[PDB]
Amino acid sequence: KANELREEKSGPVTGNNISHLLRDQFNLRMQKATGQLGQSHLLSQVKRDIARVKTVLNQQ
RNA sequence: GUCAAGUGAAGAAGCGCAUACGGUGGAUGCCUUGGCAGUCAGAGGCGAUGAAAGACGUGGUAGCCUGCGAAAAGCUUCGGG
Repeated sequence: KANELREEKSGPVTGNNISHLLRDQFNLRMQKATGQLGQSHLLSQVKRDIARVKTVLNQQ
């Protein structure tokens, strides 16, 4: 959520957090191109989660 | 059981008229998400903080409309339920 992320972590700590779920976005674009992705709810979920951490950085 | 003479109903290839059913065709009837003109109020401007108008892109699958713009049918906050 957003109330979790405003707990301070930092500029760097949340800046490390973005490079984590870009991996999880990458792996879900590889499995979809191949035959093995049933959880289609996961694919439209990390798009709405990268957007949160970019919001809490361009503002504070 | 005979000839001669007189007379002339049927028969329709196909058509005409009337009715009875159909086919084609989309009128009439009834109906409206759309318009049309007024009355009374607003508000009369938008743009170098990048406009009016668009191209391309965005959805778990596929074209087009409606929304948005690599943070892309959304993100954070207050308020109403």
